[PDB]
Amino acid sequence: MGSMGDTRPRFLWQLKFECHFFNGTERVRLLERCIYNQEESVRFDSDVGEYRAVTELGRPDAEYWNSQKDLLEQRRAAVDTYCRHNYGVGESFTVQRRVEPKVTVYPSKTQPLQHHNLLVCSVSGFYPGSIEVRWFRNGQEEKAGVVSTGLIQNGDWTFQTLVMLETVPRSGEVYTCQVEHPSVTSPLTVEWRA
Amino acid sequence: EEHVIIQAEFYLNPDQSGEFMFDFDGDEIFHVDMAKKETVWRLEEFGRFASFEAQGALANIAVDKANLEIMTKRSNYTPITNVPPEVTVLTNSPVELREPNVLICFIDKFTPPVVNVTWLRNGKPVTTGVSETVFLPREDHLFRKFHYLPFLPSTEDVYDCRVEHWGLDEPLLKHWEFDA
Amino acid sequence: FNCYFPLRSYSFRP
Repeated sequence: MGSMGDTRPRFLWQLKFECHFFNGTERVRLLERCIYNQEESVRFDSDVGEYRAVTELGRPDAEYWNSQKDLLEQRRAAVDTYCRHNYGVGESFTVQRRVEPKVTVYPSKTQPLQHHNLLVCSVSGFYPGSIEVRWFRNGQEEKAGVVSTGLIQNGDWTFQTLVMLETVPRSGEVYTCQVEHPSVTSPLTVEWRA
Repeated sequence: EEHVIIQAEFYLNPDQSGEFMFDFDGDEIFHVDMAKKETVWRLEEFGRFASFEAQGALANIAVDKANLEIMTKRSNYTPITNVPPEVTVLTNSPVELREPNVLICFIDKFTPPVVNVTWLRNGKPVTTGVSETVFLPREDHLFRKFHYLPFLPSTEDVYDCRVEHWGLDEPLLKHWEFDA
Repeated sequence: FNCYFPLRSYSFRP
């Protein structure tokens, strides 16, 4: 058993400095988290202003660092010197990043029912993640028979999602996959004619 | 919230493996390559817009190693509990025959940050043009990772992403083939 | 330069 060799015990330490931003940079919270294996042990929360043990294993560290007044002063000012600074560094290509989805409609290769057409709307390559993907039959929004995969992160600063609709095609109908997204001022639409 | 920037670091023993990366809303801005001692931007344009002094990351990593060893002794060498990954294979766009595409191996919810990923084409390892991300942090302090294989879709080829991890008794084998 | 700043990590009590 075991899918990999070298099964010696492992020991992991993680440090996470989280800058949380509300309403641009009007409200900023710094959360410094120290994690041993899978358990946070001590943290500095800028809303608190000093280190606090999260587990007992972290109590000695909170006590020692809280005795170091230069460190505390630097960490308390980090919401400005660190969080707001780094926010301004990348604001134009992160906060303001907008990438338009590509929208494709096709029948599923799975067609389980005669006189039905299972349609797939693929929405790929977009940023940020907030999106609406909606099916229409003529001018009528379809709410029944819709399944979505939800957001999928691709790892390259784009997302994709898949939304399917079971249809009973009738002559004269047009089915539209319509996408609302911050990258476009008018919705993207792609049509499948019955 | 609207947005979060995370400076995420780790050190792992006995591997002597470190990582330093910046994260914006769950995507990687950059990491520092520990071997080349250089900043690696996740998207090429990022390196035209911004800079980061790699030596700052290396200095923190040395402290992380020291703190790891203190915590290892303080816990009486309590080791990490392996958590095996969840794996999904998908394409970055709808597949058309003979139109270049990319296979994505999506590896999620695992720790420690050590994994082995092999792309197989028709059961044979393939490496041409493959690429991968470093370990991305999760709020539950597990990790996520992406591996990529550019490919030319065809009706004859099949693919598998094979993922191995200390938490897996057997390798995970996730299949993809043309949806004919 | 347009520079990301890191926060420095500090050791436990020496």
